[PDB]
Amino acid sequence: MVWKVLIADDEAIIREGIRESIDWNEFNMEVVAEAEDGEEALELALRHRVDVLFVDLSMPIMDGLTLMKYAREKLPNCHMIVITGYDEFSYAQEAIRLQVDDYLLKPTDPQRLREVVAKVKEKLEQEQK
Repeated sequence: MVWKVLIADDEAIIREGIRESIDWNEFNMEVVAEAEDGEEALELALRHRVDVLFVDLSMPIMDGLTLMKYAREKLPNCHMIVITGYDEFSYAQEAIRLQVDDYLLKPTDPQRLREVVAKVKEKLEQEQK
């Protein structure tokens, strides 16, 4: 039942902050995977067939955009949360083509993440009636 979440950020302090700022279980979610590059992250999303994925836009090896293009193709209704820095926000517009459920600013605060994660659960809940 519990929806599988992948967290992919090029910085461990931000990655392990998302992972531990919310009780994912209250949103019927479990984090099945974190990733530190976009090659490992795509591999991990396909292997765990994730429902929900947080991706930083900036990734080494394979960048966040290229990962998200592969992911929307191969996991046609995962929900996608693009994580952006301040210096990089003007370039999240290139992701609208991919239908991303939300955009997350980095570094985040626990209440913003809860609003984000509550939207996704709502849409997930609807597709499963």
